[PDB]
Amino acid sequence: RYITNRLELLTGEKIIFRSPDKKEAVHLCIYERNQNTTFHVNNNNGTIFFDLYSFIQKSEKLDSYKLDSISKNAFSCMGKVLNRGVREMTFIGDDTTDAKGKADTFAKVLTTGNYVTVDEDIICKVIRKDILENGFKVVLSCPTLPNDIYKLSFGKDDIDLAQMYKDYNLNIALDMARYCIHDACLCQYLWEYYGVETKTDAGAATYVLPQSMVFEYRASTIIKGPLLKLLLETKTILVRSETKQKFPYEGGKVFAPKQKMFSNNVLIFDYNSLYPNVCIFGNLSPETLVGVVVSTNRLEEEINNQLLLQKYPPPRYITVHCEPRLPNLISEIAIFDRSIEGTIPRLLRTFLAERARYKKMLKQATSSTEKAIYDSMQYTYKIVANSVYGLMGFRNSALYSYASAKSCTSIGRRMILYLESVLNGAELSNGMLRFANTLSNPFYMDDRDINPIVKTSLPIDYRFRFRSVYGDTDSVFTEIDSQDVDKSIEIAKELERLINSRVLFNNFKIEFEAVYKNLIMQSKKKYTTMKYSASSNSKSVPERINKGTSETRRDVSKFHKNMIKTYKTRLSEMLSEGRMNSNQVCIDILRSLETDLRSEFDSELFMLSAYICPANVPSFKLGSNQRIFYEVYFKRLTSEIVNLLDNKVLCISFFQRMFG
Amino acid sequence: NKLDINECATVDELVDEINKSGTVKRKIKNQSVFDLSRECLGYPEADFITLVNNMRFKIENCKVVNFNIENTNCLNNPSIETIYGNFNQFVSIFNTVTDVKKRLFE
Amino acid sequence: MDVRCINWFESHGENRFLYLKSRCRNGETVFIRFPHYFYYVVTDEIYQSLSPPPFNARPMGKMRTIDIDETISYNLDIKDRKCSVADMWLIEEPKKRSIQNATMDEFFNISWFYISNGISPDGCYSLDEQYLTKINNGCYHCDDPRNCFAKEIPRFDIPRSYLFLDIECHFDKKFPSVFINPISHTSYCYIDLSGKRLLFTL
Repeated sequence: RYITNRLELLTGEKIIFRSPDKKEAVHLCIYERNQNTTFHVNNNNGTIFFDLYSFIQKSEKLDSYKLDSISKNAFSCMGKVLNRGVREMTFIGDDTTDAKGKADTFAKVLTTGNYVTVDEDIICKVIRKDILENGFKVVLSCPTLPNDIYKLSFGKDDIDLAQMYKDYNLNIALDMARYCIHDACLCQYLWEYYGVETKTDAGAATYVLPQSMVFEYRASTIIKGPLLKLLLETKTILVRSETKQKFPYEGGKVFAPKQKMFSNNVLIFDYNSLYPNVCIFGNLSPETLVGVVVSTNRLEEEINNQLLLQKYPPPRYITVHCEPRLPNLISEIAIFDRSIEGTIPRLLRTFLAERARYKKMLKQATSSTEKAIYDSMQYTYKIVANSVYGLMGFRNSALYSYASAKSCTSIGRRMILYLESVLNGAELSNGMLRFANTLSNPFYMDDRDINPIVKTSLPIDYRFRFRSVYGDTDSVFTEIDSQDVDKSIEIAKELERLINSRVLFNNFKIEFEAVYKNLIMQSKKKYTTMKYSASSNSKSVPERINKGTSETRRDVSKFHKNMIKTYKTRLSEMLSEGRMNSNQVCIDILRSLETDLRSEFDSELFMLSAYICPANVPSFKLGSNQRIFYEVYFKRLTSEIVNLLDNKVLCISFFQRMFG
Repeated sequence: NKLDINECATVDELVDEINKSGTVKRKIKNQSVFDLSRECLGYPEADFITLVNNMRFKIENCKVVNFNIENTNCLNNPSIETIYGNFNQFVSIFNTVTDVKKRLFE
Repeated sequence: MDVRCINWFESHGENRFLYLKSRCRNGETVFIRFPHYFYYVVTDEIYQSLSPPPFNARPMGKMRTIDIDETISYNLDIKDRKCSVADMWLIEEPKKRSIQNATMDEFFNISWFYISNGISPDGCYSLDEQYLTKINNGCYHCDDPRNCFAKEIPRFDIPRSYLFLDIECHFDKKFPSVFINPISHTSYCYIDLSGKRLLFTL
């Protein structure tokens, strides 16, 4: 926009696009597709005018969409110091020093880099570059540090541009050339990092559509391709001769854990695509729905209720209790006929089927050009599958079916409660694992070996019991209370062996991811420590730093905090042990916080994502009136993190201490 | 009384009188045993529901055999207790109309 | 001649066209221009009883139509939906006609092109070379997409071009404006068909 507008302004000439046959001419003029808008270019000569900003806004769920942060966490590698010095150090980056390859990528972007980050927060200008045969040598203007291994994250670029524009001379011109060219080259290192050039093709084969539509539209517009191809094999047409009515409803329940840490490392069992599996099991569809029956009052329910069992019997029929539509009656049993394939079940079956195949042909590929084609294909199918539940609810889609949508979340959330219920399972005496109580199957009797007692592979005899769990729509956090040491893993393997294989009925299945260590669940699944140590425990190095990254926006004052880091790190390091640092956690954190607060109530950072108060109890700027907000945030730091400890005594005790 | 017909001392006499009366049959057909057996007793329209929704029941063959109210607050309303005391009559006429509606479109 | 497809696009003048931009084995690039039709789906009855006769139409087979409207039932007497069955016709025309009782509407004129024609927007096709008439240098017109895109070959590698850019502008207030501020710097990463990456700044 700048370029073309300035051009018009100064010389009155325009940017022109011909057709391939030279019989149409257009001028550049950006337009929009308001959906969080998105700007597009109006060209008609075949070029694809991409823009990464929109693409990573769509396909990635990150906390900041500033070039700095993405270039930060995408391009990174661990480096090793060879000689320290004064006000400058020397790093090397290679093979096994960290994982295969990222050394090479780091060396690639370093070719035009200027400022790096030393393992966190420490920006330094680059002094010397050296492209190794396999890695990189770099020399940085950073102060000397204790350790020998460090993180190396590529970019914050703390530069003051306005000032440089005030005192323009030749030198800063030659500097800013080096900055703008590096920006442009980053805008290509990213496009190679995401492999957009092969997603743009996988999305044109599956999502039958041109190559320049693939990232411009919403889900409702891209599913019609495979859907049409399905309708054409099954000789089917669905016609809605009615005008739909909207009965807004729950989007979903938020699950909230009540402890993190002393729990003694939780497992991390995962669901493999619940909603598509449910839409297959129950055979939900807009045309396998026999009917919904309702009742405005009791004594009509129980009539209808013993009726619809005498007719409509399982397993040929499945019936679901939903949340009442018109706030007035109280029934809404919906009935589905599980005898011929619905349309949505066919769709989902093919999607899961082919993703499961390309998952393999990738494992068998050897060249480096295929391992991109297959990986892009499986990603494509993953997306298309996970986009079908939320689209049944959209009133304006083509998969719209109110009852089917409400019956999802219903079967699903029964499934969730049925898993989390039977999970207590204090295993011992060579295999106890009662789970919760019974291994029944909801929705009907399946006659499938309900024996709460069960014998495992049983490496040895054990006395490890499981604690009631917290779970989610996607995951299940089973917190082992025994806390082996790191071998407890052999316990999750065999647990996967059974729960998602014997305590389960149909296509519902196994995952077993792993997020060990004593996390700190400060909030929804979105905010906690990362501490991730995957199933390869052999000689482990975990990801320690952060999962929340709600530590990026201020919108507040910036004087008297900064401790949030230190409080967080103290609380983390205190739980290295698991038994006896619970009371020590509360005691030390609250005592030290009181001491700090009092010391500088009577005598840089505020991130956690004008009205003035006095401080006489025992356009927003600061003054020498600091004694205001000492009082609030310190109360907060402990009132927020409550889902980690259980010493509910000293918590409100210090709460009362600071009351006066 | 409610269906503009002759007195019928027994139930099959009733079903006959209905069956020969095409209009009475055809004006039963559209209805529910509940709405009809409450219109034959004049409960107003609604508070009947605040009653019904306060008890549990016992049904077989789509036919009440038992019931019991569990929240007693509603009876403190005047228009409510007049309906409550007058209930067993409604239960009985309900079973009867169930039976005739079964045997008629039988 | 064996091409790999790069991108398809449309043209919304008075006249409609679909363009295929493609690269051959050696790297020389070709444009192919098909006409663009509005499609519809009709029942047999509507097919013959319709006037004027359409431009083209070919039978889809014998399909089952289903009504799927959701209706709250009260008693228990659940009824069954109207699953009619008939023979379907797929009807193409160059202009926009409104036809009563034409089902299968929810789809774009672009999917009807790829499906009804056996074309996949990723294919590597050996074009049948007699159907493509000159228009201009690198611009051939086709009329029978079926026979032209009849073949297929395994995928083969091609070269591609790029351009990655960025600018920086003079500014002194909050954040600049085109009426007051000149462009200080302008950079460019130019990767050519021959495959040499050139950087420069102005």
